[PDB]
Amino acid sequence: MTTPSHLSDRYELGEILGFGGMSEVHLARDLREHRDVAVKVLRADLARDPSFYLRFRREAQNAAALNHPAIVAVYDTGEAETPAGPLPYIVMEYVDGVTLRDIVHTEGPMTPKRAIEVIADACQALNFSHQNGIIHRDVKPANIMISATNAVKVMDFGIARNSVTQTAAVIGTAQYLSPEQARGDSVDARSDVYSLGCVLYEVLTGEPPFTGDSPVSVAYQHVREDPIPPSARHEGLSADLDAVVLKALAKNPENRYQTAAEMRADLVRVHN
Amino acid sequence: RADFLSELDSGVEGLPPGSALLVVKRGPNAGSRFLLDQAITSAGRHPDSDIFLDDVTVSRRHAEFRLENNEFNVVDVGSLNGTYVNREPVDSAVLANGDEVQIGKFRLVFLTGP
Ligand SMILES: Nc1ncnc2c1ncn2[C@@H]1O[C@H](COP(=O)(O)OP(=O)(O)CP(=O)(O)O)[C@@H](O)[C@H]1O
Ligand SMILES: [Mg+2]
Repeated sequence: MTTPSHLSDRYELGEILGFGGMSEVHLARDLREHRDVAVKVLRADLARDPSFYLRFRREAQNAAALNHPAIVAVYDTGEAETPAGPLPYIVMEYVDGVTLRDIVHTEGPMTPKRAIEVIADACQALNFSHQNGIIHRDVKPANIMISATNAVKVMDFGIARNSVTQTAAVIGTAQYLSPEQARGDSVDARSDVYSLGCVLYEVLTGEPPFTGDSPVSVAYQHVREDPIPPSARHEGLSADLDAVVLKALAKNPENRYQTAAEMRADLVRVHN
Repeated sequence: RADFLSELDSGVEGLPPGSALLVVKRGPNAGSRFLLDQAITSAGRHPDSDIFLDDVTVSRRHAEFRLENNEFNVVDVGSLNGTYVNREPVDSAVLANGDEVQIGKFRLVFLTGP
């Protein structure tokens, strides 16, 4: 058993770039547009399972196509009539690089200058998404990629405004959940501000603001426990930078940065 | 632990006899309520739903509230994110006064008379 060589007469599949939960991403050639693309597909071993097909079909139908330099573009979606059944696929902008999750794990904590530039570019992507009526809801280091040319690329934006059902963002490690998401309170753009603050905290210190043995313990910490200032967790971090991270990580959304664009302006001021 | 969403892991007055009430406990729709007075009451994001629950995580056809043997019960009709009763994932569950029903990000409290 194997993966098809082509998804329609247009996409010639190459090497596997990585794996998700139920998916695999292949480097592919767009034979029509004459370009390299990344094709996210349901894993070949799960393709014959009707439950995974139904879950991945929704994901392909909900993949948002946003055109911005700091957002992984979605060029096409479809379903290949594979000899092993229907195979849904998402055609994306190929990113030759690694996730922020990979960098924190292998390289460790980033320098203050680079970490600021990464998060400032991520703010631009979130601002554009919010201007298109889309709250990301799942901002985490794994959803931010850094290219070979050091370009920041945010991925996994959903179609937001018969509408297709979305999965619960609450499932996972809970380390990047906002207090309102963990509680089931109203969610607005300031939730992405909070989650990006968690990412900014991790790239600066080498660890997320809250850690625990269970997702309940981490969610509890997000809601009630105050985060330790980044300078106290990692050396060489200014009080001005500490004020930015801790403002984004405020419990009440009212005390956070009200917009992603506002968070970017304060980061650029610290960058000077 | 009850303060968070389920994924993280005798009765009331003023209700007509044989009927129940579902009240949204928190969020944008906090305070909104739905009276259960039929044998079958559908709940979902589909516009024709008896209990319309507009949330991205709620399925168009999510659940049904059934009045069987003078008592109420919730049944999941095949949703994506499931139905929870008192934080526990269920296919079908009998409802008692004070029970909490989670459909998507909605935290509904089930209320009935004595
Ligand atoms: N456009 C792209 N270009 C290059 N590599 C990409 C890519 N999209 C994804 N990848 C690679 O594939 C891996 C898995 O992708 P991703 O995290 O989006 O999957 P997923 O949506 O199935 C995870 P989840 O199940 O948690 O939602 C990434 O860690 C990365 O290495
Ligand atoms: Mg995904």
